[PDB]
Amino acid sequence: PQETLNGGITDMLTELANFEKNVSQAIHKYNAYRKAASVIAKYPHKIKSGAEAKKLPGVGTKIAEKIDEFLATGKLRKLEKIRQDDTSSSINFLTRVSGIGPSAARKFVDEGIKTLEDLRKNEDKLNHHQRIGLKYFGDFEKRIPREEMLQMQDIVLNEVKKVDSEYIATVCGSFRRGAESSGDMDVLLTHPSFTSESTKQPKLLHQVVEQLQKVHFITDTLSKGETKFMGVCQLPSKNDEKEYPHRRIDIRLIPKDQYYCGVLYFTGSDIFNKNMRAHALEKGFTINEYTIRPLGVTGVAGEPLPVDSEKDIFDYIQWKYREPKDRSE
DNA sequence: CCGACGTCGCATCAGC
DNA sequence: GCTGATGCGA
DNA sequence: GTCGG
Ligand code: NA
Ligand code: NA
Ligand code: NA
Ligand code: NA
Repeated sequence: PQETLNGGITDMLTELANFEKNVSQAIHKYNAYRKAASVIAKYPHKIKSGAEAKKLPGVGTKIAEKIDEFLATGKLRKLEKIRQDDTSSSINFLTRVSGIGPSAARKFVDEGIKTLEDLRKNEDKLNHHQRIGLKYFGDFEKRIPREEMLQMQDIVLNEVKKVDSEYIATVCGSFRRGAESSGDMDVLLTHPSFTSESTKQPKLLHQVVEQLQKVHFITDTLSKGETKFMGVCQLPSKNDEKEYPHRRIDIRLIPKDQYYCGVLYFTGSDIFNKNMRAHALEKGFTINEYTIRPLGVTGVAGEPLPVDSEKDIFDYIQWKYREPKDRSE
């Protein structure tokens, strides 16, 4: 449907969502509003009343009431008021900086730090992650065209294979499903020498991050441990041409025996994962991001089943293998 | 009425 | 110093 | 805020 159908309603619900999360610190209310906005965004009809909307799963009495108010006046008194509140609007805004959550944002606003400029003047009060979030505030809010993602992938697959031709790397997320743009790059990494019961050699991930920094693809590090890296990268600039914006990239090292459950999971979509998990249970299986296990007649999960491919997972549950392209739900 | 609402790796805080 | 809790992002 | 046991 077109954003013009119920875009006013969905934007309203989404704005309310942020304030719940970033200001009132009510994560479940944040998710209730998003769920409502999502179900409405998918509704192929221009909503005429709150009652009509209440029929959708996730829209209850209160949101129905807010929709009625929005339809009759074109606005919502509570949202209008919070939008004008200097304190709340500032807290909400600061959370847009990666590394600054509801707590840090509240803390900053409390002591008078309300804008990016203010943050700029108070470096010593920002942890490492927050400094990077500030530094690339704008770049991080830009999406990544599929063409750039392909170029990013070329570099990641090439450097990884260069470190050890036995590594197996897979760029997941919506990009793997074929999306035209991405918000970041999610790379799942594995190596035959690493299994659930094998040595976790604290350098399989390090060696890959290192090479990527060596060829100057990775430019900054937000966090990095033995199994997960979260950083920033940037495609090499075309000589005599505008430089590419910095991008967020995460790299996860996963045991080989859990690699494919990981790829399926991190490929999504979220709606698809929910359905697949459902089908799995009714078929006597429990599927999480790590493994797939058989459920006994009493409900006791047995040992994880061997998975050597995504298809293996689909087979266990008697489901035809579906391309990432068709995993929208 | 009233609890659930995905979980977990990493960085950093809070307490001992 | 070490252990557990919290913040944060995904 | 919404759902549901
Ligand atoms: Na409803
Ligand atoms: Na943030
Ligand atoms: Na944010
Ligand atoms: Na080799």
